[PDB]
Amino acid sequence: MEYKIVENGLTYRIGNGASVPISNTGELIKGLRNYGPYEVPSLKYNQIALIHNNQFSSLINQLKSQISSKIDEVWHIHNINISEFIYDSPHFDSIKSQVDNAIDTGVDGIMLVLPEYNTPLYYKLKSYLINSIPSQFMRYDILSNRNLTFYVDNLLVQFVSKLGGKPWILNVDPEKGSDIIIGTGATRIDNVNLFCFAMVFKKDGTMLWNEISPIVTSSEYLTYLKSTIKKVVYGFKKSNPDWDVEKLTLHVSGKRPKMKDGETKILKETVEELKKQEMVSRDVKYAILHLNETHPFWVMGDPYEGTKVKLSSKRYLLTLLQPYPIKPLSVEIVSDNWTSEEYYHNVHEILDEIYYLSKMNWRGFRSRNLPVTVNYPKLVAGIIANVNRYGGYPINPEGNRSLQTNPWFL
RNA sequence: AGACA
RNA sequence: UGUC
Ligand SMILES: [Mg+2]
Repeated sequence: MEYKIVENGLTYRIGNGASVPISNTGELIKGLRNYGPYEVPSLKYNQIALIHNNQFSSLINQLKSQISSKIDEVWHIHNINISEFIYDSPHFDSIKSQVDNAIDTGVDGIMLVLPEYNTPLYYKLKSYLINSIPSQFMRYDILSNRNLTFYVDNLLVQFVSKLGGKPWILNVDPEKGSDIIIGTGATRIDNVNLFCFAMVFKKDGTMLWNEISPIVTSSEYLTYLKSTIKKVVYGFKKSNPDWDVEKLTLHVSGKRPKMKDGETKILKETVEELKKQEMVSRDVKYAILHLNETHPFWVMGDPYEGTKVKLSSKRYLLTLLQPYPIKPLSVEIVSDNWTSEEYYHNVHEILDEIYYLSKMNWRGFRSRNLPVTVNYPKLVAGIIANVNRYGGYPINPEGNRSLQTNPWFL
């Protein structure tokens, strides 16, 4: 066992060219207050609806005003009004109607307070909203035993993003890392049932385009996986047409058919064709990686964040979070296009990249033990699946630009 | 469904 | 079962 630590001087870029170090929520929020987030969403109506059945509850109220002052002071979204809508019974139809009222009054976003756990209701409403407008759900029974300050700080991180905002991105070296990173693969709905996903990222960690395949039979996996990728690269190029792609990386993950060696060839085929369709430089350097969780990592005898453990020249363990125990990410170099002189240098770039992408979750102020390239699609699968199992409204990427371009799944 | 181990 |  041989190991190397990721170079540990790196920063987020927020508003007005300011930088803040990572892993320090204090200086991030202070930075946001002064400089604003990297990109302030443009809202049409300057209006958010708050939809709940709580009376004149003094809780909706401290909430309301905390949302209100933070959205303005932390996020720099000005002149925002929150209108409230109240529903009789916590049943679907009753809440939906308050959704529709809100909508035809002209709202940029809906915050929806549910009373308790209730999975069929939640996924039915979320499904409706995702096709309609950016949404942030809430539970009153969680909102009651949590410190408001923590709950709102975090809640807004992802609500701002769903509104098209960009809280913060990575400060990247233009030279090092991939031009784009494609998170790809599939997750199991049922046992005969598959959906494929393909999501394109910039090395600063921002999602550019998101494509999802039809819920399809497991047999036809290798078909829609190849299909879906092409579609992401198509939709990304039409949107970024003068952007030469010389370094491509694939991040393959999710619970999918166990047909690996054949999965590999087809991703190679998918690339060669993208070359010949002049969507990617004719001499693209690329790598195809499997990222997987594994067993917790124990250093014995009496493990720093960003530690890269070489299990073999194709397999690495990468630690994403400080042990203060730790589940690392398993990263396999399944296939590549690299000369051998480069190779070692390219591996570590690609492992550094993964480590940085793990600091890029927009669900809140604490980032997941995953790179966004694996986490985001996992949250997709999350929603697509329950929308299947609970009879919600189908989610359709082709049919409008905002779903292919916004992190609706946070 | 505020999230994170 | 914990953390803010
Ligand atoms: Mg969420």
